Amino acid sequence: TYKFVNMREPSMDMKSVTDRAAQTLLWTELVRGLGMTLSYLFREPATINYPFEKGPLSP
Amino acid sequence: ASKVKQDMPPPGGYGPIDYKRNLPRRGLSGYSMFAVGIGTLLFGYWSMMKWNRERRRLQIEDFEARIALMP
Repeated sequence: TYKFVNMREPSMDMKSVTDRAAQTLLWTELVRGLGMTLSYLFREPATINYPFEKGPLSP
Repeated sequence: ASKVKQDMPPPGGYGPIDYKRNLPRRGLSGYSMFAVGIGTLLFGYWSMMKWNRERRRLQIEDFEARIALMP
């Protein structure tokens, strides 16, 4: 049982062509990555205050 | 007579776990983006046209002041 990861064909209609041209010229996916980093900026960090706080351990 | 206690899944089972890729669209169309860009360009062109014509008139006035003072 297997699946393909890179076997998809782009749509060749005028709307899809114009959308791809807008992506190429206006950098939509780059803004998407910027949005991901901006979203992370507003989260609470995972850092603890060593040595005043310690990492969890087990018996 | 203690029964066996061991780390086991809860009766029934665990809740479903998502694993498939989740990448939404989250965007406009190309036509809309191009239309907004060209509209902004046209508005800017109009504003700068008026401002530069006014600036030309102001420069003419300054040059006339210089001409009146030259003799």
